[PDB]
Amino acid sequence: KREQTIENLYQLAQLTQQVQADRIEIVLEERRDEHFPPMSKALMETRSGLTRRKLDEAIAKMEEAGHQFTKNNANHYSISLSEAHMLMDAAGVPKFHERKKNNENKPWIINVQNQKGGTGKSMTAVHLAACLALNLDKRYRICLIDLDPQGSLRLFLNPQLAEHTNIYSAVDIMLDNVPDGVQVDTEFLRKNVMLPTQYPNLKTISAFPEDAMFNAEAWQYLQNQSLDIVRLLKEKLIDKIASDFDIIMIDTGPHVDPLVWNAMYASNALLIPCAAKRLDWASTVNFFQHLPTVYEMFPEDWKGLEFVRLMPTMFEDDNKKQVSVLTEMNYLLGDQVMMATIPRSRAFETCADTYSTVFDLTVNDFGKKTLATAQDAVQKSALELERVLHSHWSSLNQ
Amino acid sequence: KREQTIENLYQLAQLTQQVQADRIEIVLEERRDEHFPPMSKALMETRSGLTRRKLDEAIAKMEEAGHQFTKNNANHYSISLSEAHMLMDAAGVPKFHERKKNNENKPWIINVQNQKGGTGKSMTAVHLAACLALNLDKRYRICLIDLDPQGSLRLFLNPQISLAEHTNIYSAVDIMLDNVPDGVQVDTEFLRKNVMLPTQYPNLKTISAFPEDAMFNAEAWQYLSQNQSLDIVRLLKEKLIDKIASDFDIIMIDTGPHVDPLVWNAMYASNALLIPCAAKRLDWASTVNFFQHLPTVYEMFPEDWKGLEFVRLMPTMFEDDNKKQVSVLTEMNYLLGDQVMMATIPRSRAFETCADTYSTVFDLTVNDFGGKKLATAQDAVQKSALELERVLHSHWSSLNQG
Ligand SMILES: Nc1ncnc2c1ncn2[C@@H]1O[C@H](COP(=O)(O)OP(=O)(O)O)[C@@H](O)[C@H]1O
Ligand SMILES: Nc1ncnc2c1ncn2[C@@H]1O[C@H](COP(=O)(O)OP(=O)(O)O)[C@@H](O)[C@H]1O
Ligand SMILES: [Mg+2]
Ligand SMILES: [Mg+2]
Repeated sequence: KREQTIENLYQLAQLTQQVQADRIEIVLEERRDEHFPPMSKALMETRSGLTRRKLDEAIAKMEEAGHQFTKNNANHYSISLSEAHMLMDAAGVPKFHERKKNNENKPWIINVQNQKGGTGKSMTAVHLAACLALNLDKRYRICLIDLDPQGSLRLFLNPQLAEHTNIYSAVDIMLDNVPDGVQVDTEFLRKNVMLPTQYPNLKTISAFPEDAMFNAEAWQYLQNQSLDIVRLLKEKLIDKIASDFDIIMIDTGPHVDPLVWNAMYASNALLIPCAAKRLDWASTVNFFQHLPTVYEMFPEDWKGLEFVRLMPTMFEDDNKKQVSVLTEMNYLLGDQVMMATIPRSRAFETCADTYSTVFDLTVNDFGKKTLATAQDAVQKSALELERVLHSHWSSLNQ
Repeated sequence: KREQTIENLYQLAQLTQQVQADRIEIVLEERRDEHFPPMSKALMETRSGLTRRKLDEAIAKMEEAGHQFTKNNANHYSISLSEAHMLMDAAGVPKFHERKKNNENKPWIINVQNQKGGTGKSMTAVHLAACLALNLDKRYRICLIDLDPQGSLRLFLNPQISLAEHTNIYSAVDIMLDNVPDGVQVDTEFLRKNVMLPTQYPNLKTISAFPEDAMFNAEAWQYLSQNQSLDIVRLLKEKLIDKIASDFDIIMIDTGPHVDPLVWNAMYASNALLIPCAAKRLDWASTVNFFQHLPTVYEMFPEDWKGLEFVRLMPTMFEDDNKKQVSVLTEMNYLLGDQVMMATIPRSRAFETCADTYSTVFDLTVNDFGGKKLATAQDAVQKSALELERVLHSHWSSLNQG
């Protein structure tokens, strides 16, 4: 009877093989067509350590080259992000990475990981990446790798004609899922992987559900006792891209797989976001218990993890239970927990509903101050993270 | 170098070993907080298949006894769910297993599975379970096993209704890994009192899931590497399903978006396969890749495996007026017809309200909006459930022998 069933499933596979997924078509149907909110002169001045005189001089220098800015009959300006990066390049700012002693720097590889789903992990990741990409004084080179096959990071930072076609994911690069005749060159990685977003300096390596096969073709393969699978992501992707980025951030998902193991091995920093709820905190501490027993099995040439941080998410701040849970986090493993939380606001629910960040939204989408406070909270969290990255940076170069 | 990091991690885990997870406290904080919407003679007839005369005679018999019914603002009676279950055995119609026409049935082990998340398989599972439980005439003994560590099937107003006098509450993964007190043995009574919990549907029991269960995969990752045995797929069927089949007509396993050794357990234990897939394009393509991968996995299973008996693709979130989605649905029906189910599930706002309120379309009323939309949604769910029931009654005697 087993024969009949296996025959029937093989028949289903043969009947349905004819349909394949066109990734370009999927990305095209998921086009952004929303136009990132343009910045006024003051918003430009706050996102970029620039005085009004320097900004006016930059506008003059760029206008002398023919480029025409967008202002209204009362000289209110609507500066796009591209114009904002050009104003920095046209202002003489050394643009962090091009200046001294930081010119020779080992890039940060941050792994956002937790065993519980429904804690703002995937959302904290995109918000952190965007908010760091909005520091126009430094203009960090940021890469966001969606390592969750069920991830939607390709929808929040939508990648981009029909002559730079066929986009491969991280897993695809791990399995050499490429034309048999192509090289693993960095220009290839720059061209049809690591696609640009509505932010000029922030690239995303998108994920697709078909990536899940990696685990299936590795769970059965684990009969071979390899325990070298963890080297795949770092040896096949990161080392080929680390020359181009200052910060790489990896969004994994709520599980423990060979893929999440790759994310752990390639990482040199670990970020653990967890909601201030009792169930989420208990699952996170079970994750804590589990983490070292697996990290030991990693090969000796690991030497990873410069620092580890717990990021409280969805903090209600009026709920006695949630504040008590946060105080427990602070008492048990303090200073390893972050001092900047991310609140529960209707703003982030709107973000999830519209597949965008609070920085892609406008004040007229719902709630006036309720968006300003959300953006300021995300900025405080990103600033604390930046302070931690700068503190532990020289220790990362060796 | 990394020695200091691993010592730091061990100190992180030691600093926090004190905080445990009280799975009784969290199910009590998740109490139902409301009752099932009572039925008013009409729903009773439609669900029970009873004539108005027989129903009235039975309720008048029950009223002359110590029991008294209850009406609403209008004198029409407003009977609850358990009151209707009592009406059933107090009307003459036996339970499904009580009917001597089939008393040695191998129960259905239906496995809902697809390596694409967000295609609405969990909602399909909970609604199928609730609707089949609402067949008051036959009163199937149904068990909904949440095998998704991130599953919330206990939440969907399927509350593990249990008085505060019950010691613990274990998941299916806990029973598989023998994660119970040391002295006790896993008998049908232990599973009955600590594993399968009441749901507010008298004929439906639920096995809960918790995020900690995720670590099962680790318990296999080192098993599969240092040992090429593949005997972990037997854990679900042998440690739980076999010791539990004596109490259920139907068992539905909700799995999760992955293909894992836990999903392997769900596949090995199943005798029926449901593949819900949304009418979206990339959903259909990922389900097709899943199809391509499936037989190469099932072929690795041990030689003691009595097949699958049937497979059904369940379209979900169908938008009815979307040209791309209707094209995809017609492609699904054309390529593997007779194996794709006819009744689909719309993209109704009623299911959005369900996901917002953690309920089923049979639990909430018209006031939660709409109105006609909920009626059409629950009618569609009932139609799909009747189709699956007709399929089950067909292929049943095929596996009653094996
Ligand atoms: N800061 C926040 N405030 C309010 N709601 C949030 C916040 N972050 C996340 N959410 C909600 O919780 C859900 C968690 O999303 P996600 O981060 O993808 O979870 P996970 O990372 O566990 O998959 C989202 O759908 C969103 O609606
Ligand atoms: N018919 C429907 N109409 C509207 N929304 C739906 C419908 N069916 C499912 N959904 C939405 O899709 C989501 C699917 O959730 P879930 O079933 O847990 O994912 P998975 O299918 O991966 O298990 C739900 O949150 C629900 O809000
Ligand atoms: Mg996520
Ligand atoms: Mg699910």
